[PDB]
Amino acid sequence: SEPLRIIWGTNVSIQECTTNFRNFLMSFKYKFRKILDEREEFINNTTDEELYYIKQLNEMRELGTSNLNLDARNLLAYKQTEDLYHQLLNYPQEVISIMDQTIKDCMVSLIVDNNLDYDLDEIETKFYKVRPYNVGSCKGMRELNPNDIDKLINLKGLVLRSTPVIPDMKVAFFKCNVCDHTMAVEIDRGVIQEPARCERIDCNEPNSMSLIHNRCSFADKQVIKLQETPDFVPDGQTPHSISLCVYDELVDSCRAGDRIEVTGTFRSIPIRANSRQRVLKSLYKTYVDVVHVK
Amino acid sequence: RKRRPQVKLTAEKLLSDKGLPYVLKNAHKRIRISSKKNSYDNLSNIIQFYQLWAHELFPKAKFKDFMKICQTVGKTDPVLREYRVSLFRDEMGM
Amino acid sequence: SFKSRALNHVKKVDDVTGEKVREAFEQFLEDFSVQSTDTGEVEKVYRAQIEFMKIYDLNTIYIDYQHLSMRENGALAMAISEQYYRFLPFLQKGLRRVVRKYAPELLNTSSPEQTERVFQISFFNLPTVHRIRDIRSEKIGSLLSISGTVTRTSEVRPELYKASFTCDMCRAIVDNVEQSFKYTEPTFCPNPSCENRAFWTLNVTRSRFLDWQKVRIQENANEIPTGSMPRTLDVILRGDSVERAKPGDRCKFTGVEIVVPDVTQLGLPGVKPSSNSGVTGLRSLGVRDLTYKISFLACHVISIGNERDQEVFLNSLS
Amino acid sequence: ADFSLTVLRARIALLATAIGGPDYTPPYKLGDDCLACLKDLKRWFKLVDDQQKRWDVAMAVAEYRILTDDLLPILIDWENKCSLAAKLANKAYYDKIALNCLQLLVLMTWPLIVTEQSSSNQITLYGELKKHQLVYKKTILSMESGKVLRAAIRLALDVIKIDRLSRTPRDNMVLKLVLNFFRNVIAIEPGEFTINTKKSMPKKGITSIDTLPPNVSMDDISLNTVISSFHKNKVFGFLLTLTSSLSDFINIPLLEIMFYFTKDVNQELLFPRTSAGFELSKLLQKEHQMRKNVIKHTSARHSRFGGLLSIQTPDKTRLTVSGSQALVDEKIALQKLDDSKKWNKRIIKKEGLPNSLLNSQTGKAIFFTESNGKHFKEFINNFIDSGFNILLHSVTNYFTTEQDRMVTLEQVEYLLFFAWFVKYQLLRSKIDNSADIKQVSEALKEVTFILVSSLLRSAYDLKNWTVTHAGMIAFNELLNLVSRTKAAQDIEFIVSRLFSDERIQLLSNLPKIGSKYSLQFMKSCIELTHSVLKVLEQYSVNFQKVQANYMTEPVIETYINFLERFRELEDDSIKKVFSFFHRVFVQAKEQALLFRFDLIILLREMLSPDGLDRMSRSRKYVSQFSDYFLARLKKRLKKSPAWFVGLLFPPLHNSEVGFYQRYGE
DNA sequence: CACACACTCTCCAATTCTCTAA
DNA sequence: TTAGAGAATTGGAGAGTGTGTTTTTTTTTTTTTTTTT
Ligand SMILES: [Zn+2]
Ligand SMILES: [Zn+2]
Repeated sequence: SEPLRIIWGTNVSIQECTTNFRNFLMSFKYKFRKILDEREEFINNTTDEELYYIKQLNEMRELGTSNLNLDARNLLAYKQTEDLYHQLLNYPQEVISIMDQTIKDCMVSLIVDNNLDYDLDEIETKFYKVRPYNVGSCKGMRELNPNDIDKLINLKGLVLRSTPVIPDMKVAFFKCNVCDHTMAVEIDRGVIQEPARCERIDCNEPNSMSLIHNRCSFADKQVIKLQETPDFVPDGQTPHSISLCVYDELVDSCRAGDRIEVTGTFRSIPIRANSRQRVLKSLYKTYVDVVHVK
Repeated sequence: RKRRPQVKLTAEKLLSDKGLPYVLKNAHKRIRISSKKNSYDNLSNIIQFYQLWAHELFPKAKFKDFMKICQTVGKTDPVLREYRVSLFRDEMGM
Repeated sequence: SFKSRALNHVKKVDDVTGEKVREAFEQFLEDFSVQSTDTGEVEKVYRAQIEFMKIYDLNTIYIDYQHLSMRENGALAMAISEQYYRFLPFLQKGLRRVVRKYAPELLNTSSPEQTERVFQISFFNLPTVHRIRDIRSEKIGSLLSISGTVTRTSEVRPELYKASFTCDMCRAIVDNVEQSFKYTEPTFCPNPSCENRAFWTLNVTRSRFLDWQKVRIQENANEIPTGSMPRTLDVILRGDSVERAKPGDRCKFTGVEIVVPDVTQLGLPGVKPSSNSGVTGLRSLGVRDLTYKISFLACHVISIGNERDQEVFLNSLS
Repeated sequence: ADFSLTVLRARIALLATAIGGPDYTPPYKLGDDCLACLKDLKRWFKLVDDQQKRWDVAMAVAEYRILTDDLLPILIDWENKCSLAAKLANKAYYDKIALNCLQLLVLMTWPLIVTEQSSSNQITLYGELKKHQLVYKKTILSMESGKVLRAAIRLALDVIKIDRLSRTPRDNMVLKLVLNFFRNVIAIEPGEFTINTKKSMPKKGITSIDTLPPNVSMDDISLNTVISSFHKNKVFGFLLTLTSSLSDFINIPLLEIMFYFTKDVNQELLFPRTSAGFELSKLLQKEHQMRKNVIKHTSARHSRFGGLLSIQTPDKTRLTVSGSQALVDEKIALQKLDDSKKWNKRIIKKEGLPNSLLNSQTGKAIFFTESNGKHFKEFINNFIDSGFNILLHSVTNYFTTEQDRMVTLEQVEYLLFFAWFVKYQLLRSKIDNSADIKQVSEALKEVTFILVSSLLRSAYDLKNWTVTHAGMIAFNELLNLVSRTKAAQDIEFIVSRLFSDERIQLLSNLPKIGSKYSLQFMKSCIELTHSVLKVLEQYSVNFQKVQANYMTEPVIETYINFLERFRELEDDSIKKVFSFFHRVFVQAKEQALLFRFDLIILLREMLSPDGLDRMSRSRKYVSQFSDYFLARLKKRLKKSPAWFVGLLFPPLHNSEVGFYQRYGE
């Protein structure tokens, strides 16, 4: 009956993913982490009885801030959610996109169901994010291999340098040359899904629709070159390095020469043989797409 | 030799088994209206069923386009008229 | 005989907000009134500036942003700040109507025929200043002020601002052809006898050129938080604002943050594409990527870093 | 041939330098033999453009600037030479060259048209010669601030000073000349672009429509400058005295002027019904609400983030859609799955006249300055209170005689002038109480009702839609007038009785064809039909029978097609449509007539958060209608399951099944 | 060289327009 | 008045033509100027 939503290639249901994560994102007492690792002699009423993510979200609302840090081990600490930790490691791009929206649903429920007096549009307009961290064992940059494509990984390194910030287009803006009508067109996998004709049925002209670069909307991309930490190197040779793309609010987190720990999805992309054709090299450029930096 | 002829809606597709008979079987089960929902969600529950079935019959075309095509074919084809009057004649017979 | 389609300008959609900005800016320029110099008095300072321009034949108007900020609850200053690049054609079209009202001598470059005058609207005195490291794509098309130190300045070069072309196939003329970041010839001949879509020549008498200069600036050597590498920005100066700075100087610029396309990938007349991932799927790109620089387009420039005759000096002092 | 062209340019350039010059002693001096040079240039216009249909002389007289460098300075100096003398109160020679300068101004400013009968050379130069006419209008309105319009009224005063009876026809000609000069200076209007279509489109469309010369802005040509220069040169006071003095020769040029500068002003700007900052603020809050809805549809992470959804469907099979927004919102997923389809069904889409309310966009508005807006409204209020009544009475006589000679341009500029003034004066008398309605009492007189109705009938019968559209507009306004005077209170009954059989069938056929024509045509048919039904309802031949003449599928089709444009409609026009759907649903119980699928999609597309604004008065009654519609649809479906196919297709006409389908036994 | 992209040319059939009889 | 047969125009398949592409760039010698040797 219901057309079920499934993460592609997985047999994982997005409704079950969401309706579990909501019921972790409230009702998680920090007590449960101090059961997971034990130290269970240490349990303190004031912190440990409090609803940890409720307090975090009420702070987010009052500060007017959009990003929730999440130590992934909490997902293992709570009975309903142990399998979601495994989904977060294996299917990051979708599981993070479910968590991002569940935060935004929660932020609204925390004022409208709670019938608290606050500005709704001030929350509806925000792009909320999860930033998951403490995701698993760290690994050597040199220990990466193609089994790891599209998984969360945890790396330690030295920043060599940052590019100056790069504008990445998020919404294209188009104008009809004949009729002055205009459209916001959604960017999808880096391709502009261009219209064939004017959207006004009173105009309907083909090919006359055109792009206006300074009325488009953009995200912030930055490349950090990250070197392997000298503790990890095999002593026969030089350290390696990996490029990483840092995005939106994480841009300029790092100075050159910072030591950092990063959580990101490990990515590979084909690259063009020649800039005038779609002929691609048979071995792919790789980078990490970061979701947290410490 | 030729170019391939265009695939196009016709009773030989539209009357065929996954088709109008599939609508008559499944739709009364899958489409639900209540005043307990807002009108915009009720409209969306109707439109889902027809959008997925139109995608199954004629994935070439968008939903509004498929409706304009169905209007022209039901206006013109005598076999499609005969099928529709046959459905109504059953309900009058009962 | 022909097969032809007539194509009528009246059916263009209007920006209702753009026209409500034009009216609010038009009313501000005449009425604004307030003065405190010498004594508490009314002056209509922007009308007083237009009547000053009428004497000297200057083609720029300076506007203090705090005057916009206090006017009409500041909704006009909010709109001009946040969406400057959308509203600028409406600001210029509003100013033209006010100049037509109070000083119609300025409305041309002012015998042969003398051209349309182009007006550089120069906002200044913003509430807040950004560093080169504070620049973020979220502020594209919005009016900032930027503080930095000049490392280089280019030649003063002519931009082709409004182009005019003649058709080699039929000898017709096309005019007022606006230029984006790339050079742009017309797609269709204006003569309905003519099948042409290419083969255009520029008329260098009738086409109109702005003055233009690139100046490269960097984050100030006292501001860099840890003595790391100095981050840089490309600033574009136009009209009267060219050569107003010098290398090693310290300047405050105000204007829009802009995205500049990498024009070789955009199919520029008679040039090869060059060789990070862009965006694709556009008629003018076909299979290519388009990629983007951040630049600044400055309307006003001020530095923060011998005429030996008494007949000039004693008039120079107050 | 080309030698003939370059010899023509050389001969006219040598005549152009022979007229005169600045003298440099600057004070423009007449050339010796100036009268003979002016008469020779008039001869050149006649003996080439009449005789051979060329336009080449009229083109090349703009190249050598004769209008802007000779004719204008000559008229403006002669105006000063007569103004000074009047304030002191061979001038008989200078009269003749002033007249001939006005003659050449009228010839150079004459409106351009292209037709089947147009020359291969005229159609070549047409789009170019419109640019030189734009330069002439700018220069006439701004050269010494319309002092030439002052010179034109002076040449009219020269014949107004001698009596209505004791005048000669060669002077009534000069009156017509001055009126034709003003109608021309008004109706210089920027040209159409035109493309040759023998060769198909490249990978971009027409990259600029901008039909303007290098030193003209769109504002230098606008009614703002026209109103400014007319008020500063006392033109309105001339037109007002002239239109009152009618107690035949000139009535039709005078109506032409009132049409040419009332045409594109939608009246409602003349009535408002920090203020500009509050108006700007409210509009920015509406654009903010729209961008909030776009932000709610946009990616919370970057373009490359790459999350991929699979949708399970019945027959236990998969589709796939990209993008983080689709994972959580099933409705967005299905919208994206339709958006990506690379097919489009080919659409089907649709003369010598000026751009007007027949042709300009429903949203178009001309932005008067505050002084200009008061100078305009005071002029037309004086004109309505003085001269409209007698002017309409005069031209409606002249055109009730002579109907068959009215080529389509006269027919429009009569019908639209009648409709615009009656609408404006109804609206003034709505807000102001000191406005009389009965000041336009002439509009309901039997001779004018008969003319308007005959003219629309003949245009419909001859299939001349531009005239039927103008007829439908004027008839809709006459109906508004009748309804208002009936509410205020026997001439109402005379006209209301006069349409009982045949005009009823006509006005019922109008919306049935409406779905084949422009948005402005459908809008006019809907406004007319709303007005008719409201009148016939108020009067009660048989309301049930006459409305059943309208309750037919072709009308519902044009109503759905007007409502498809709703994103560019106004709340008034949407309220008219939904009043008619309420009338069909509740008053007729016709409801099967509306159950077709096109309406169901269209309700969703406008009731959506992306559709109508939530704070709009318009959304409230759409939401109410939708609740009743879905209730009756649920009832019909529960009772008769075949309606799921009957809702997908158009209705049947096989008798027994067609009745059962429509009503459910 | 040869193999993709950019761009124009040409033919064919698909759809809508228009007229006639049921 | 509906509905069905015959005439005209537009869309786009697909055939055809034409253009650009590899690509590098430190290294090693010779010189002429500043200054730190
Ligand atoms: Zn358009
Ligand atoms: Zn040409």
